[PDB]
Amino acid sequence: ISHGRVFRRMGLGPESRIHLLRNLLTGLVRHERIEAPWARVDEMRGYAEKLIDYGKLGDTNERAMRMADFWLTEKDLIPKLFQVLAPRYKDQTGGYTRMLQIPNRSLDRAKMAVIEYKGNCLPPLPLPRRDSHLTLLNQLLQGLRQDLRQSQEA
Amino acid sequence: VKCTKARYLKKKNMRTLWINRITAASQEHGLKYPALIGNLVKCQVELNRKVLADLAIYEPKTFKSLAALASRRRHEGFAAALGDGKEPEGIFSRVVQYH
Amino acid sequence: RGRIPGRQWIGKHRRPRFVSLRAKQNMIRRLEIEAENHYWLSM
Amino acid sequence: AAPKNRRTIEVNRCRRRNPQKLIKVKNNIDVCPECGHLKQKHVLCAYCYEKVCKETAEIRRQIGKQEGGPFKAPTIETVVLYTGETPSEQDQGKRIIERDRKRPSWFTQN
Amino acid sequence: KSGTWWDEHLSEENVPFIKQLVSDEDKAQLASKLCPLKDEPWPIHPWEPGSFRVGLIALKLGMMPLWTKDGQKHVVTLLQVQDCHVLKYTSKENCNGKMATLSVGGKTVSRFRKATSILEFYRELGLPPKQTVKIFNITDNAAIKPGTPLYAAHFRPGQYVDVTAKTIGKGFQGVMKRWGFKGQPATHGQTKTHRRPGAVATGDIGRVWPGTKMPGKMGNIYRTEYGLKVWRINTKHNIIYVNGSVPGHKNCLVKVKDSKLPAYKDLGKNLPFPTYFPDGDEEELPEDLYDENVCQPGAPSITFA
Amino acid sequence: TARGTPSRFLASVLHNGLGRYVQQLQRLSFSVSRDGASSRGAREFVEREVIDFARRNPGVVIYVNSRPCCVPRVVAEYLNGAVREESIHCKSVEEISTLVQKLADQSGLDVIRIRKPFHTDNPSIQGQWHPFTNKPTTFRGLRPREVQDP
Amino acid sequence: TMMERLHLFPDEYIPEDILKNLVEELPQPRKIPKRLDEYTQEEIDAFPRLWTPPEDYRL
RNA sequence: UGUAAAUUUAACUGUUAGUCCAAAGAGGAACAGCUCUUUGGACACUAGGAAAAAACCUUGUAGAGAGAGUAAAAAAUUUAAC
RNA sequence: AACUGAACUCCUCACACCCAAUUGGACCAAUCUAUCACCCUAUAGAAGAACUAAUGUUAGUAUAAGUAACAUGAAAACAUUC
RNA sequence: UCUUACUUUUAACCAGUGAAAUUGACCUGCCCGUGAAGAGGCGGGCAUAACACAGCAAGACGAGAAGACCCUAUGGAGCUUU
RNA sequence: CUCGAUGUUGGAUCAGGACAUCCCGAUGGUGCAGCCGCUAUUAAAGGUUCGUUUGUUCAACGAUUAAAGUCCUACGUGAUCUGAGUUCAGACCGGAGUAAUCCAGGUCGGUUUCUAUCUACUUUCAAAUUCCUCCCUGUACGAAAGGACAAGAGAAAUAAGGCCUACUUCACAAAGCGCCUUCCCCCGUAAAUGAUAUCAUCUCAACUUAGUAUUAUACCCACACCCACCCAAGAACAGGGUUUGU
Ligand SMILES: [K+]
Ligand SMILES: [K+]
Ligand SMILES: [K+]
Ligand SMILES: [K+]
Ligand SMILES: [K+]
Ligand SMILES: [K+]
Ligand SMILES: [K+]
Ligand SMILES: [K+]
Ligand SMILES: [Mg+2]
Ligand SMILES: [Mg+2]
Ligand SMILES: [Mg+2]
Ligand SMILES: [Mg+2]
Ligand SMILES: [Mg+2]
Ligand SMILES: [Mg+2]
Ligand SMILES: [Mg+2]
Ligand SMILES: [Mg+2]
Ligand SMILES: [Mg+2]
Ligand SMILES: [Mg+2]
Ligand SMILES: [Mg+2]
Ligand SMILES: [Mg+2]
Ligand SMILES: [Mg+2]
Ligand SMILES: [Mg+2]
Ligand SMILES: [Mg+2]
Ligand SMILES: [Mg+2]
Ligand SMILES: [Mg+2]
Ligand SMILES: [Mg+2]
Ligand SMILES: [Mg+2]
Ligand SMILES: [Mg+2]
Ligand SMILES: [Mg+2]
Ligand SMILES: [Mg+2]
Ligand SMILES: [Mg+2]
Ligand SMILES: [Mg+2]
Ligand SMILES: [Mg+2]
Ligand SMILES: [Mg+2]
Ligand SMILES: [Mg+2]
Ligand SMILES: [Mg+2]
Ligand SMILES: [Mg+2]
Ligand SMILES: [Mg+2]
Ligand SMILES: [Mg+2]
Ligand SMILES: [Mg+2]
Ligand SMILES: [Mg+2]
Ligand SMILES: [Mg+2]
Ligand SMILES: [Mg+2]
Ligand SMILES: [Mg+2]
Ligand SMILES: [Mg+2]
Ligand SMILES: [Mg+2]
Ligand SMILES: [Mg+2]
Ligand SMILES: [Mg+2]
Ligand SMILES: [Zn+2]
Repeated sequence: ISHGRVFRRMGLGPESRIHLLRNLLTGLVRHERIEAPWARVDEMRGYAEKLIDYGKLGDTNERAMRMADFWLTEKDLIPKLFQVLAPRYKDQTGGYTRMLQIPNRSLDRAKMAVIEYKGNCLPPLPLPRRDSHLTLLNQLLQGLRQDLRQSQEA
Repeated sequence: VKCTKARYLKKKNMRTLWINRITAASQEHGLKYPALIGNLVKCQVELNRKVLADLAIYEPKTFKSLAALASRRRHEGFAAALGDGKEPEGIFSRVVQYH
Repeated sequence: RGRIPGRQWIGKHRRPRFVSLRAKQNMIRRLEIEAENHYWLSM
Repeated sequence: AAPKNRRTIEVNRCRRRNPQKLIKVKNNIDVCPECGHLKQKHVLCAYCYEKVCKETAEIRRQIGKQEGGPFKAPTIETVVLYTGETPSEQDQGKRIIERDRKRPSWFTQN
Repeated sequence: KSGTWWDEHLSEENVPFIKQLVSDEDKAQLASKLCPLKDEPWPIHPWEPGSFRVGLIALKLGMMPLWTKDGQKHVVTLLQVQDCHVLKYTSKENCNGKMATLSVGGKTVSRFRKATSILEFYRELGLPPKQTVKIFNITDNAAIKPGTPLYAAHFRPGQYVDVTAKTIGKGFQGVMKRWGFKGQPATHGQTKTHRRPGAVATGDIGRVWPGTKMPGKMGNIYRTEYGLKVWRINTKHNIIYVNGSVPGHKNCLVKVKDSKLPAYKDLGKNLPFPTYFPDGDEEELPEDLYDENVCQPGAPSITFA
Repeated sequence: TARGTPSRFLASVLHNGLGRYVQQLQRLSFSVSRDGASSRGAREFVEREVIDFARRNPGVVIYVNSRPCCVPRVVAEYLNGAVREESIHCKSVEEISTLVQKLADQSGLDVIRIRKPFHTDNPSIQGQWHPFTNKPTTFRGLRPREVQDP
Repeated sequence: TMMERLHLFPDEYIPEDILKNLVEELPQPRKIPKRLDEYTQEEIDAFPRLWTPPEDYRL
């Protein structure tokens, strides 16, 4: 039974799980885009979002600095968090990362995902795009919308 | 070995089939199987069960006549048995003698 | 339930066999033949 | 515990060829509109993703040469500039990474 | 031949518009049924001995303590009636059973996730589709027109009800958890045998009897709790306070019916029949109905004098 | 097996014997060795028997071919197209005569299990039995428990 | 398979379709004996009185 | 008397760890599907019957038949007034 | 009062053609040799002369089974770092 | 008493690689009866569309070792001895 | 039958069955006043304790209980466990033997394998039993002592099925030591009326009553949106939700 168990069992135990997630998050902060097994990226994505919130507290908040010191194993990334990543998201309340599934890994056929911090300088991922508003179905719905708006104003 | 021994069963089952079919045909005329076979013999009719089964299927008018004949001979038997010897032999009960 | 001890038709306790009407008639039919044999062997 | 009897090929075919054992046909395959190669609806196109990764690797190699050592992440934003381009007004104060090629059409300058 | 879903082909602009459109239609359809007695209701017969009325479908909100005037503490389960409507009536002749049946549905669900046959059924009814539909055996005099809303005040404090729901699903479980077997000792030399069934049958029969208790899937089956007292009714939020616990997890749907236990037979003489019509009701009911023995939140502290 | 082999119904070739009898054996082809010991009995059959057998069967064309062979054979062909090859290796003259006469009398149909020892196209003269053959009819053909003129 | 061709009904009612396909009714195997109240006075008169009861017996 | 075997001569092998049934007995407990002798039968060869069935009953000599007459062959019973 | 019912008996045709150990007899696959034969044989003389079974010997391939079991710390520019 | 929770391993699913004992043939049900005396396979009944995956250990007198106990063999060997 | 092996005591685990019934139900008799008993008929749904010594089955003893039933199931069950005993190889004591060695003796120690091919089975869905307290009542009964039954009320234990408000182990949840629910019948006999047998007679006489359930009802019940995501659903599969698909 695992009702309401929100965390995965990975690595060699609870501590190793955190270390595994921390190394992934450190890679993400440096490179701003990484690929890893889908389950591990999904697990880490929550931490990557919350790290930005701590970064927004500022480098003078001692609690934020301690959190960043633990989670960033390469200390040159701590200035980047407080001075680059957190200011970039100053005008957002969330949704700092995007996660997309990529083809299965070659060796072990593991399900894979790419995760990146939005607003990076890297070439854009081939994001999925919704159908054009000019398609047959979308035009028929646009007509229905136009018709409903005209009847309400009357 | 099965093929060899089956030759006995084939003959046995064929005769069982003829008896079943004759029984059905006889019952359609209100006669039980033993009454038909027994009384036909008493009329010196030596038709075997294979032919009797064939007649029931493909010559139903001849079979009804045979059923009627057996029934007639059966009734003559009862009349004779009830009598004390006063009555002469039944018309269909007379046996043709050979020498 | 209703088991017969050991083998059915041997030993101390056996399955009971009963004499049917036709078994009786069969025996009497052969008794009559032998009785007549006695007669024809008397002269 | 060991098998009491050899299992016949008739029995084994029933087990091995049961529909549960067969590979199921996939109905979620489609053509990538950008490149024309095949993709699954919920998964990124393998061809397009590889193209993006290859350019991403070239840019990262250039970033390495500029940093020139471990533990040298900058404290400013970065922009990638291709041959024939110059820093915009919104690219001032940012680390410039220069690529010796023409801007890919799918890489829109922002 | 490739599968599709409702918003697969919709553009960025049309997804919000479609969501708003279908949502508004759902709300409008529910509001159009709020006056059953002004919309050609079926005959409202008086209650007679031997009559069986319809029940409800409710969602299990959680549990809460209440105290009685004698000082005793009773925990209760809150059951909220969420968009409960009569759906179908089947006459005694066509039911294949001894009694007529009335189908009730509960909780609105998305139309984008239901089979076409179900959607056309609800289209003719003029209601949004329901998550769960249950069948209530009723007497002919208790028939209600399809589309009539049902409310928590259908039940009254002091009544006893039976509640049926799917138990919490525990998956594949061993004999110890599933059947309460003792298992085997932890030490004194037991070899890889601590939670096992032990012997499963005798040697003679050389087989295992049907029905033998063994490891297997536990829970996730329908169970019924009988003889639960209705302590309180909140008419504003349509919540029924029932004594004790009911099967299922929080936020599951439960079938609530008048208790069939012999001691509670023929106690519906004073209950709404065939059901409670708030629109028909001459005097609006208070926001809370209480059983006479319940300590109401605003009552003075108990004193034993 | 019977189950492991084919079967057929008793039959004839072109209703043979109905209007006239036609011998179905049409051709006989012998292969005798001049010197082989296994053909000694076949050589004696060709010297005194084959000529008299041909006189009796003018509708059968006999082809005697003397050639080197270890196994002398007779091949019988019938009007229906059947071909039958029978070895006469080391057979006596009387044995060969018996075999050849048997081939002359056969129809050429397959010598396989015959399902029935009889055949007829007119099994019934009075009408084949059906469930109503011996059932009486009722007034107005009314069924059991059927109300008339309601 | 034979049991599928058997149609049992507890009372006189038979479905209309079943009734329309009926061909022949089989005679009942057991002759139902008549109750004493079903005998006609002709039958009762035909059976002789077998004994003379005493005139002074209360019965 | 009805029958066709018999002894002798020559030359060998295998069998010499036995079962039930009826009958006369012994041992045991007038137990054993028990043990030991005697007379006979059957089995260890066929087929049918006794539910299945080595040992009970019917029956043996060999093939084909889509004939026929038979053999053994089915369990009967129902009760206390004065 | 009969009928059913065997490999018993009759019927048409045919006949050496239903016991362990053992014993007598009639044939015979293939091989080599003598002489024949010459699309595969004949008369003889010979012999390492015939395999549904020895927890047989050797080889092949199944079954159990695609089962038990086995393996590579993380990201990245493959430099490096954690 | 009287068990419960969590972690790791194993586990199950995907991918790669891929053993062993075992195996007369199997189209491999339950009950009572029978029987070389404890039946999936016989008699009488009942049951019964087909085929996976996961568990279980009541039966297949389950697998493994030509019982080491016991007796037998004019079969051995170690030891002791008037 | 089995020695080319059918694993041998007691215990653990899970129990299937018989009734010749230990407790609970219904009755007849009594040297049955009552309270307790004894005996027999009927009843197998349900139940039938924890401990000290002993390897023990038993037995004795302590404390309870409505009662601590008798048996069968390869003296049920070791491919589920245990190994104290018993019954290998070491050793000691008493006894026997010239010795080797031995004994129904005692005593210390002494390896319990198996990855499940087949059969079978893996929610017989849902009516409950019992003790005690109060009351009846210090009543019926009885010289006294003693002392009920039926009805009624309450409170518990066990069993079955669920649940997490609080407590507790714990903490998006799983749990008990916690809480909630739990509903029909039992045929042995006792009596009328009334023939054979003009009284009588409860009747394998016709018949009437105690005296009976089609066990009641309850639960379950509509389905190619379904690529994908989430889940109180779950080994896989399946199932629920997505109007919660940046
Ligand atoms: K016996
Ligand atoms: K017999
Ligand atoms: K097993
Ligand atoms: K043994
Ligand atoms: K002890
Ligand atoms: K099996
Ligand atoms: K716990
Ligand atoms: K009397
Ligand atoms: Mg792991
Ligand atoms: Mg016969
Ligand atoms: Mg026996
Ligand atoms: Mg669950
Ligand atoms: Mg325990
Ligand atoms: Mg071990
Ligand atoms: Mg352990
Ligand atoms: Mg001798
Ligand atoms: Mg003996
Ligand atoms: Mg004969
Ligand atoms: Mg003969
Ligand atoms: Mg030859
Ligand atoms: Mg040899
Ligand atoms: Mg071979
Ligand atoms: Mg071999
Ligand atoms: Mg396996
Ligand atoms: Mg594994
Ligand atoms: Mg496994
Ligand atoms: Mg694998
Ligand atoms: Mg073997
Ligand atoms: Mg048996
Ligand atoms: Mg399985
Ligand atoms: Mg077997
Ligand atoms: Mg074994
Ligand atoms: Mg041995
Ligand atoms: Mg020697
Ligand atoms: Mg063996
Ligand atoms: Mg039990
Ligand atoms: Mg009794
Ligand atoms: Mg035992
Ligand atoms: Mg076992
Ligand atoms: Mg020990
Ligand atoms: Mg000593
Ligand atoms: Mg030690
Ligand atoms: Mg010891
Ligand atoms: Mg073990
Ligand atoms: Mg196992
Ligand atoms: Mg009382
Ligand atoms: Mg009286
Ligand atoms: Mg009287
Ligand atoms: Zn592409």
